[PDB]
Amino acid sequence: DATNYNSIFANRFAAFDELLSILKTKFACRVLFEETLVLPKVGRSRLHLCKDGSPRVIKAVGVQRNGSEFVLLEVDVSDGVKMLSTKVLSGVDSETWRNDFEKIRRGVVKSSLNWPNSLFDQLYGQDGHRGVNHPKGLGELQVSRENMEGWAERVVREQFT
Repeated sequence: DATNYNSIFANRFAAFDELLSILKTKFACRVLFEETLVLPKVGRSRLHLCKDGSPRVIKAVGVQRNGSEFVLLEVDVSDGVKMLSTKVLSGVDSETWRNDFEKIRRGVVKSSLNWPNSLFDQLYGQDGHRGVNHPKGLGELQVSRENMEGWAERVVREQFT
């Protein structure tokens, strides 16, 4: 399914969407697009589904800040499976994003719900993507406004490499 299911799966991305709000208000970010897509079936394993039988999804967000663009990727782990980092993609070609994103979604499922980093390297270079760790205890016990802003800082910061 290539349909954008943003609003219907928004409950699963409560924290992540609060992060988007903070980037907009305190870190001069503009959101270019938000899309929430179903993960594809690959073989007979069932990681593309949640524990409850519903589709497991992935959210992509295009962001502009300080004259540069990046794309955030966030994998739905609402059923309590091991949380993935938030991917920050840079130098993303939007003219091929539709097809590339499709490869990425398949790579996530194929990698047993992990980022397909060899694919990311091929697509954007080793320096074209990085992971950002979620705030501690995200999913169990609410996260403070302080740590939410910290999360935002970690997303937009500059890397050594």
